[PDB]
Amino acid sequence: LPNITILATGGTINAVPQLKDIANVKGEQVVNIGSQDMNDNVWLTLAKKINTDCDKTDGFVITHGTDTMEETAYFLDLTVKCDKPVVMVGAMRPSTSMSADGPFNLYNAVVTAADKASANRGVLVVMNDTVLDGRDVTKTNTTDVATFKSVNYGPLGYIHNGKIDYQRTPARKHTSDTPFDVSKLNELPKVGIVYNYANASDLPAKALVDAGYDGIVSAGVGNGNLYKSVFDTLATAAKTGTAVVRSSRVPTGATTQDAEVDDAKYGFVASGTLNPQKARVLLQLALTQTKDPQQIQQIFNQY
Amino acid sequence: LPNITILATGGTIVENLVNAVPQLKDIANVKGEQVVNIGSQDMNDNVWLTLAKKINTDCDKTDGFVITHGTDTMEETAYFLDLTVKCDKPVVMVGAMRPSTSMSADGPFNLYNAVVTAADKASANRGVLVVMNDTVLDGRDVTKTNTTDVATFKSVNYGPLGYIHNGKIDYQRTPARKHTSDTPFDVSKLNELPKVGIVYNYANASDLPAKALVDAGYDGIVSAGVGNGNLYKSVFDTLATAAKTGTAVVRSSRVPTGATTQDAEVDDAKYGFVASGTLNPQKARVLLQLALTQTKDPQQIQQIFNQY
Amino acid sequence: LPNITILATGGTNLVNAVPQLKDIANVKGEQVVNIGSQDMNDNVWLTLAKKINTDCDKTDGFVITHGTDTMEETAYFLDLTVKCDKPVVMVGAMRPSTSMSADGPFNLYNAVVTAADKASANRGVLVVMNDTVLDGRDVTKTNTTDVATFKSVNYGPLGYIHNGKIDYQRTPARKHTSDTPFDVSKLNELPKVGIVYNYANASDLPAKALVDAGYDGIVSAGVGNGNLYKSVFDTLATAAKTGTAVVRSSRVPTGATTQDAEVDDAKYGFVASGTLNPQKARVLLQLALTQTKDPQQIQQIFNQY
Amino acid sequence: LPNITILATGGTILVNAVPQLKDIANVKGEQVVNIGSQDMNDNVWLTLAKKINTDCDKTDGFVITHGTDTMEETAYFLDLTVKCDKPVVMVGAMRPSTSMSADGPFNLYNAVVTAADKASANRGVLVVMNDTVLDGRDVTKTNTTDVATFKSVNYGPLGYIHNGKIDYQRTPARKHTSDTPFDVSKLNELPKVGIVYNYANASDLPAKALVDAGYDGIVSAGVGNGNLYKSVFDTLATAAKTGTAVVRSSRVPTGATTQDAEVDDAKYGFVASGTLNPQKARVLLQLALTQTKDPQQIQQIFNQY
Ligand SMILES: N[C@@H](CCC(=O)O)C(=O)O
Ligand SMILES: N[C@@H](CCC(=O)O)C(=O)O
Ligand SMILES: N[C@@H](CCC(=O)O)C(=O)O
Ligand SMILES: N[C@@H](CCC(=O)O)C(=O)O
Repeated sequence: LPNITILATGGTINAVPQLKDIANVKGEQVVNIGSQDMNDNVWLTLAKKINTDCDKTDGFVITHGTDTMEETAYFLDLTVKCDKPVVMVGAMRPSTSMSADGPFNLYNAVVTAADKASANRGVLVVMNDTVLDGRDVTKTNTTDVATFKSVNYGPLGYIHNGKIDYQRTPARKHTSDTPFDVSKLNELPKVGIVYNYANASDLPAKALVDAGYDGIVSAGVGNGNLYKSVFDTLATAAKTGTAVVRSSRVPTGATTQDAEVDDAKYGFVASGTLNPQKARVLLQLALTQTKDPQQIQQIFNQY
Repeated sequence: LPNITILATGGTIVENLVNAVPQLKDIANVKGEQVVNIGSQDMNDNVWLTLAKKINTDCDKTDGFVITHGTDTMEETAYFLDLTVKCDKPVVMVGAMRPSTSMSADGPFNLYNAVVTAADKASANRGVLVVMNDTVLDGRDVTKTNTTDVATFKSVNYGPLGYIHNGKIDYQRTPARKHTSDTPFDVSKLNELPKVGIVYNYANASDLPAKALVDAGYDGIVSAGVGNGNLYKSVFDTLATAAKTGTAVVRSSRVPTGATTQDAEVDDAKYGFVASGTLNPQKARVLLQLALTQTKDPQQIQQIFNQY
Repeated sequence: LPNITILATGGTNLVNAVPQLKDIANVKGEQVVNIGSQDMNDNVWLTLAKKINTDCDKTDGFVITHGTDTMEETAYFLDLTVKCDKPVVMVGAMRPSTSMSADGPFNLYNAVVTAADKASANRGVLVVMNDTVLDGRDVTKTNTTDVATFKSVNYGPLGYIHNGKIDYQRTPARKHTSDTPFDVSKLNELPKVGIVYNYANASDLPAKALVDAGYDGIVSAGVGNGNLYKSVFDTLATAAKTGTAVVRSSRVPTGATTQDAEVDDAKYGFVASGTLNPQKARVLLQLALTQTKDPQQIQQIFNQY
Repeated sequence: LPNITILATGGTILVNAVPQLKDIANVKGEQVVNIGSQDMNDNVWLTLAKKINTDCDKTDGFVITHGTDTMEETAYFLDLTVKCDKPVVMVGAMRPSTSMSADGPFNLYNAVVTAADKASANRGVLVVMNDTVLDGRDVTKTNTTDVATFKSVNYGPLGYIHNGKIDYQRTPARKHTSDTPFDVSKLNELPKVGIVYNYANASDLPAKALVDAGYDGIVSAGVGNGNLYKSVFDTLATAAKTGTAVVRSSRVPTGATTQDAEVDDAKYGFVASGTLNPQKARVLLQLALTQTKDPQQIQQIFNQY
């Protein structure tokens, strides 16, 4: 039986004795927080722990709150150098509720971490019998157990009776193929997100610029478009060296280059299919390597 | 043939407009007028107030309205009009996802189908509508789901009202939430709306955006929460102060479908917060701005978020 | 607390298994039949409709426990034939009751919540699955294994359930229950209606077999917008002019089979199914054929119910 | 500029109609057949595969124009039988070419973009619709009328087209094209494979008619996870004991028909289709039956292709 390590971070999730049939499980509590309070320190702790302990185990399961699981998963997807299975899991219903989903979710997460075919696919999220890549995976519904979906490119595999039929793998570079190495970092660059909508205030953008943030992600309208006062603030900030990534509040589809915004004129980067919170993760890691907008665009084209 | 007015606001898609789609002559007598000409990314309160007053004043001059609009904020304008318009004739918004000069431009047929919808007497009394990709969507639930797809507009929580086939609608649904002439919102004498901003939640979220809106004395803040309207700790701290110091706080969600419910992780009664239900952040802003024309009381604003 | 009757049919003492039911209703259960829903049949339908119609004034609402494979068919049949306008809610489970994170317990709880809600009345027969209230006409099984499989794929759900409360935002506009003319109170059998599939190189032999057997009706699971393979079109065009009702439906999982597209139904004596998928179109055609054999009247029925 | 061949088969969809084609490729066309895809058939399939295989070295890529109704079937057939590793892209239109906002022109443009992109080579036969690149195996028509109808409903698209560029992020893992054992170079006919539908009260007459005609194979559009109405099960179990190949697929539009569920396939000699829907399972079963009649070897083929 493979050796699988469970790293607990919190969320609503031996209670699952069927685990004994598929792995030798050992658990460590890393932190114990609601994922709404997830932060850079937890990310840095987790990446360092997995990278340090990679040769001690045959794979990892991280138990985590569902609210920001999609952000942690992408961060680990870029910063983990262990190419053994690394699987995130949570639960949409409390462990004491009727038809609690956590027990099966955990079993399936361990199935995935124990499958040697899971290796080399990047950091995964396993939820509702489905194996999802950490890049595209997002919470689509506030309450449904089936909430996690890879909304642009689809899942990697489906789990039936403890087996995975894998039909896909992510093409974008991940894990040991990225340049991001947080082994010596105790902090990450400051990156904030501003929302666009009718009559949008420029005060949020201005507050982040006044505080000297390293980067700002715009949750734009449509294809990453900006309310004019937000555009003005971010254009000024980019000329003073703030990195600016245009993403979109729209829940599927890319924010493209060569659409309505002249990104080369303003020094802006287009996020592609990365939603605002995922775009933040990649921007904060890009800013550990470069402040140059063309190099940041290349990073957003490859990772 | 019904009289249909086109009110143009901007976006990809009025004798220029009418003449591009001569088939409109088969289904309506079309007239209309350019109200403003802006990209919808720059849509604002002044345009909303102009449009609502124009529709309400002109209601008896026509049998129905089509508003041509940019797609990026169509869903916001639609909900504003759905709450403020007192004309119960068909009011239909329409845009285009591809430029009118592009191969397989969607504008022409979208406009045709919008006039079909505005010309159908069965469209009356269903609130303000969005007609896109052969589908009739209610102004409350309709949202842009995809950055580029022609099929982007969906009613992601409760579904469409009707589908259009060969110029006919089969209506199977109508919105239960009160709209148009059944709301108390009356903007006929307003030149400005209450100031409502939106803040995003994510890992390590800054409190600076929320603090900036409190410092400026905003009437309201809508939170684009994580999951079921949950707040990053530092944003919670700021919004807790806001709600006790004269700024209404609505918890919505960045998550694209499903309700932000009462009786979940946040004790809204203790903080003086309101839960948005299925209204996404930008839609929640629309109703909060209109609620604040009537009341500053959080229990009354919650009642408004449970009825409209 | 409302009185709720659970009518068991099969699929995957319930106050003991789900003790929380005691907090929301007074439940009594009766076993009507015990079958896998892959074996659902006209006789079970007729028994259920008569039982609900007879028992309507003895309870405040019904939950029917049912296999998920044909729940969408039974639900529509009941939606057309039940004359009780008290809540009638069907429920199943996609995971075995002994499996990890079994869905049946909470599904049944939510079904009783829905049947106990006065707001559920007058909405027709419902399906409650995965925290969602779905109308019996549009509701369909979209996925072979997912707990979230049941969706109203054309017009969407009526309401969502959170903490035992429903926020209803929609009701079906099509006539149902006490607003239909269908009355099965005296019937022990239904008109014979079969389904044939269309695909590249499709055999005409299935269609021919049902005509040779004297079926009252045939539903076509057409390609695209209810289109028919040439040899199937030949068989059904003859059948429609020689005493067999023919409904064009679609194997395509969403959208209508429309009037006024490629197939001129008026001229062939065919009926277009609209959004009804083949198995749902069969339900309405069997019930239409209890009233009329006229293609124009059957089309009107497919336009109203 | 690449040389691209358009092979026309019929459906709603010339460098004259879409002059922007001249910017991206040197296009030449040939009419192979001119039929509505509802009438698609084995003879057209054999003609197309042998034409692409014969003509592979004369061009840099192929676009096949086809009706939308059975495009998903032709695409998978070609995906299994084409040995040309150059781009092979199928395309259609959901609106007539003379209608307002006709989608054919841009669809054709994007199909040629895809066929011209060297990164399209080695992905198997593709469908390009609504600015999306779809693999031939998973692609299906999900809506009767929507221009956005074509989706890869289980595993998602391979890439998206923006301003004439493709961002490819996925590729099919199942073996296709020059990696399959199927070779139709010398066939003038395909094994006879029919499809029967399951529903409540299903007739066994369709299944019996196909067995009486000596069909090589029968695909079942099962309920739920490939389940069978009792009388259909009985007919197909009898047929499989006399050598008829039997594939269990599902009428349910997404998800696998799995091994190890309610049906003991090994005991009956049945094959589970996995994610292949009934019409797709027919394609693979017809081609499997050119190699083997053995149920275990047919199952292995359904596990690999
Ligand atoms: N807000 C909680 C929700 C419960 C959970 O998903 O575990 C969290 O994300 O931690
Ligand atoms: N940003 C533009 C896009 C073009 C359009 O949708 O009309 C707008 O929303 O106006
Ligand atoms: N074939 C079974 C599946 C199990 C169940 O859903 O109860 C049925 O539909 O009855
Ligand atoms: N029945 C026609 C529909 C029109 C089209 O898709 O071209 C066909 O599939 O050929």
